[PDB]
Amino acid sequence: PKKTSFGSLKDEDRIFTNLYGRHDWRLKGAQSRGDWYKTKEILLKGPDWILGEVKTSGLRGRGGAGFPTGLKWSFMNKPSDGRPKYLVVNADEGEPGTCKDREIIRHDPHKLVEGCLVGGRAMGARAAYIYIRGEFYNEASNLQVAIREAYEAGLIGKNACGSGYDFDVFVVRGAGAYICGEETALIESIEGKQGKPRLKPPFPADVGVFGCPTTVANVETVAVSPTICRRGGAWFASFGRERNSGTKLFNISGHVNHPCTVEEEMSVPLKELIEKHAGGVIGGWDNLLAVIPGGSSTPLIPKSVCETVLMDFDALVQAQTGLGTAAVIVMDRSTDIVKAIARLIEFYKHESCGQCTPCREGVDWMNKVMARFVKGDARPAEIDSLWEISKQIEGHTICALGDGAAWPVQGLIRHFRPELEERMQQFALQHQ
Amino acid sequence: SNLIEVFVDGQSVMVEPGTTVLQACEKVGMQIPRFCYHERLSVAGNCRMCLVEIEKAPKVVAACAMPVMKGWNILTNSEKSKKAREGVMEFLLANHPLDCPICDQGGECDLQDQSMMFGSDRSRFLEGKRAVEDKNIGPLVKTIMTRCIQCTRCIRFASEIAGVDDLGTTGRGNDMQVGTYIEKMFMSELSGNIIDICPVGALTSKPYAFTARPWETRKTESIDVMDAVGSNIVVSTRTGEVMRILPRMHEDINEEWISDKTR
Amino acid sequence: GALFVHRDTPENNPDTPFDFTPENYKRIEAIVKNYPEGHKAAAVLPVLDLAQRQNGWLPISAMNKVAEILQVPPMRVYEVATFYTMYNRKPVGKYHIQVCTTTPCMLRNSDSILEAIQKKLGIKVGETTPDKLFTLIEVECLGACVNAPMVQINDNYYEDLTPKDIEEIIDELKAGKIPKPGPRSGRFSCEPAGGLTSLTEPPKGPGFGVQAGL
Amino acid sequence: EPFDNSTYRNLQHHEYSTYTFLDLNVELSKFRMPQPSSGRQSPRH
Ligand SMILES: Cc1cc2nc3c(=O)[nH]c(=O)nc-3n(C[C@H](O)[C@H](O)[C@H](O)COP(=O)(O)O)c2cc1C
Ligand code: SF4
Ligand code: SF4
Ligand code: SF4
Ligand code: FES
Ligand code: FES
Ligand SMILES: [K+]
Repeated sequence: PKKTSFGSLKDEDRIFTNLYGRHDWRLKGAQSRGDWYKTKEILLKGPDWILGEVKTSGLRGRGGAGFPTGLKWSFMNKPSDGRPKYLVVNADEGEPGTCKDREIIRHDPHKLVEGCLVGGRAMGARAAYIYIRGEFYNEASNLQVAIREAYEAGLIGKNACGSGYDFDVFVVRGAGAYICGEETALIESIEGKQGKPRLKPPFPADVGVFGCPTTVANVETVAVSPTICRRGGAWFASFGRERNSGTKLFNISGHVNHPCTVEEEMSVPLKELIEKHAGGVIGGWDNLLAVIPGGSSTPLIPKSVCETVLMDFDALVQAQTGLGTAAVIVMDRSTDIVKAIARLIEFYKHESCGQCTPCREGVDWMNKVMARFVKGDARPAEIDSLWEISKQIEGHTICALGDGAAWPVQGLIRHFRPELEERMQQFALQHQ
Repeated sequence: SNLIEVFVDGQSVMVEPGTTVLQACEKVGMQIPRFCYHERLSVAGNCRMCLVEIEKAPKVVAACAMPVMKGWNILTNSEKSKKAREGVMEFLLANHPLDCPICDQGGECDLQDQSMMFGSDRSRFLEGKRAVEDKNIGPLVKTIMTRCIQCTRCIRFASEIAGVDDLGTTGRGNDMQVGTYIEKMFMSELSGNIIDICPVGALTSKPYAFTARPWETRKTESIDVMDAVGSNIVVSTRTGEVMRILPRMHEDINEEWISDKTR
Repeated sequence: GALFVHRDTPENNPDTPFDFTPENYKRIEAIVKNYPEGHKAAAVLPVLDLAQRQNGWLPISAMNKVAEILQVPPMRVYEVATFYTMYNRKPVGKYHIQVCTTTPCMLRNSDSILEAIQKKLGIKVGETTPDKLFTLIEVECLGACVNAPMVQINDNYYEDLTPKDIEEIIDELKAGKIPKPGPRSGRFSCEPAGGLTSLTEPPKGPGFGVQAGL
Repeated sequence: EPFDNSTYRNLQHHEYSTYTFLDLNVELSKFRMPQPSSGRQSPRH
């Protein structure tokens, strides 16, 4: 029936077999693992079949989105109007804590390119636009020698795997901006213009890069696709829970003994995750003061909720936060949470593309007022003003960077108002 | 035919498919306050003053670029819509410099008028504002770029209307500055019209610079004679003296623009 | 700093001698053919980056040359040059230290590594060395936060550092030799510091439980 | 034969030139396909 507990994912069941670079990341090791198996049959089975199994597996957005891959990829099943349908894969990973895409792409790029081939066959896409964050130079260099090897083997290109589907991959650099992780900002960046997100509609589905029908995806999202297609949706549906199913490549960092990134089955309580893999938070479980879940965009969670809540989108929503990209960052007692959120929102201010008014102005306003808070120069009233400003930012931005910068402030206020109050009281007392 | 019925805060109207929400509201008479959308220019959804509440919809949508759909009663006067307008303008009007007595846009600033109509009456900005150095772009347009709101109207006018694509943006974040990077010379025949597309006094008329507060000048309609086009214009005259010439809307002669030679 | 307003200088002026090698033009052709025709300005990102790859710091003449190569208006090149990160519009030393200071990276006293950089070079945040070798600036979360506070020079990451580990690499670059791009305390890619909590078994075999006639 | 579970072989990324991206992108150019045509050679035409 229902799996009573989740955790200790089977080693052979881990999708990223070379996550730690223990295997040949080129074609030979990839085929030894099982990459590029039964591709011919996968393309022959058809986009309808691939879309059926992607629904059966039931992948919520692995790139911190949450939207099911089923309907998102079904948006590219309408007959072609003549414009060249494309597939796009996002690999920005500028999010504080995001390290899984870089690791997989420098260790298992062949699985990624096989996800692009199979996915694009499902998508009706002419080729893939695999966009790599410009800081990851050697990672892109590795993925593209892998791509060249695949082209030599004939797996990707004209008549891919002897199927007639003329899919291709284009390796795209990016001159560096976290806003480029946003799907429409990604469209704009790869279009040679600024990395400013566009307003939807027109959705990325009908109108994408160069106006052609496209669809974005995360590196992990498409990378897990070929393995689950070969195995079937049952493998992914078995692990994890309902809705939030399968596996997610968790990243662990912060004040832990072993700040590692590991693959583990889905919907696992944090209590096991930090202790068994990361060697526990430095100073024991008692020393743990707070934990931010996947992505700094998701509000931080006090230790009173992390030990019980599982790592699944719905449960983190119940935990007044989000699952994000499984970038669990832990802060111990010695950490100054106020200054940590200070540096975090300073990063957000540095990353704002400035298009829409709410982000461009409110994030800077938050930076200044909250730095004053960190120092302690404030009256107890300004906490409510900061909360209201966080509400103002939310929902009025073209892209979700505004929401992702407003949420940490909301979490900080809600979970540590008295710490702020005592900080500012000490500031009032020290000066006379 | 294809006319789809769309309600606005109640009463319904017949709307052509593909029409933006703000045009549907204009069909009745109530107008979304805006800073980024000009009727004869491309849309950008940038000012976020075009936000409005869709009935039974979680988040507000931008009326500037929103293809209206079936039904969709547009709650123009909803409390959430008013709150969204209030917050968006509070963000707009934070780094705006204290130049209203010294800025020629005074009295016809648009931003001032929206503040009077849909805006707060007190400032909670407890920090220092932002200042941007001026970039000279001619003896024809006064440039105070610290007053700009990055509504991108000037850039789109340069790209589509004038065709001289030299007016752009630089940087990112709150330090984004709209200008020309290089000290370039924007000398198209339609440059002066940027004075009338800039909602704020960021770009003004140098020859007329602080000659009359525009709440005094009487306006008399007439026709330009510098060219055989005969563009409809309005002469702004105070105290028996001509101050400036502004374009009049005709849609058949000059749209709402005139040449710098005419202006 | 980082002013987004160019000014006419003897070093950075429209006159400034900039061009591309024939190999650079071959690379630019490769960049162009990657993208569909009609929409060719989309290739403005790599080619201008290619300019960096042959010049590092990019003069205004470099932007104008890229604009004339790609048949794109010059300010459309200026916008992408001044809106994205890197793309150094001012001359910098050949080596370019970038230490992340974001919250996940800062938690393990990244400021200790920052002050160690400062004391080793004597320069502060921003300014390059008097000998024009290194450039002390900070960066956001570049994507290696899972490791210990780490730095990137040019195109070489180094992970799992310590205020001590940076000294050796710094005087290695100062001595000319290149350090090995990788973590400085075990942990090849991202494994647990204690050991291998997972991926500890031989990998899956081709044909693992597939539905045969899938 | 013995699979070493504690070794790294992603070492060729160490000895990568500053042009390595385009150095094999140019070679990969051969294994490609005609790009679709938008008609006009420029959006300004
Ligand atoms: C500011 C911002 C940054 C983002 N960065 C990333 C990113 O680095 N990687 C990513 O996969 N998605 C990122 N996203 C989410 C994308 O917009 C998009 O929803 C996602 O790539 C879809 O992933 P999926 O196909 O796995 O659902 C970002 C979104 C925003 C608003
Ligand atoms: S929130 Fe608005 S201003 Fe900020 S990056 Fe997104 S689109 Fe740009
Ligand atoms: S443009 Fe600025 S300074 Fe001038 S009246 Fe308007 S708000 Fe005041
Ligand atoms: S200079 Fe004027 S027209 Fe241009 S973006 Fe700023 S406010 Fe708008
Ligand atoms: S009209 Fe909504 S932002 Fe310009
Ligand atoms: S925190 Fe330093 S790279 Fe993410
Ligand atoms: K004006």
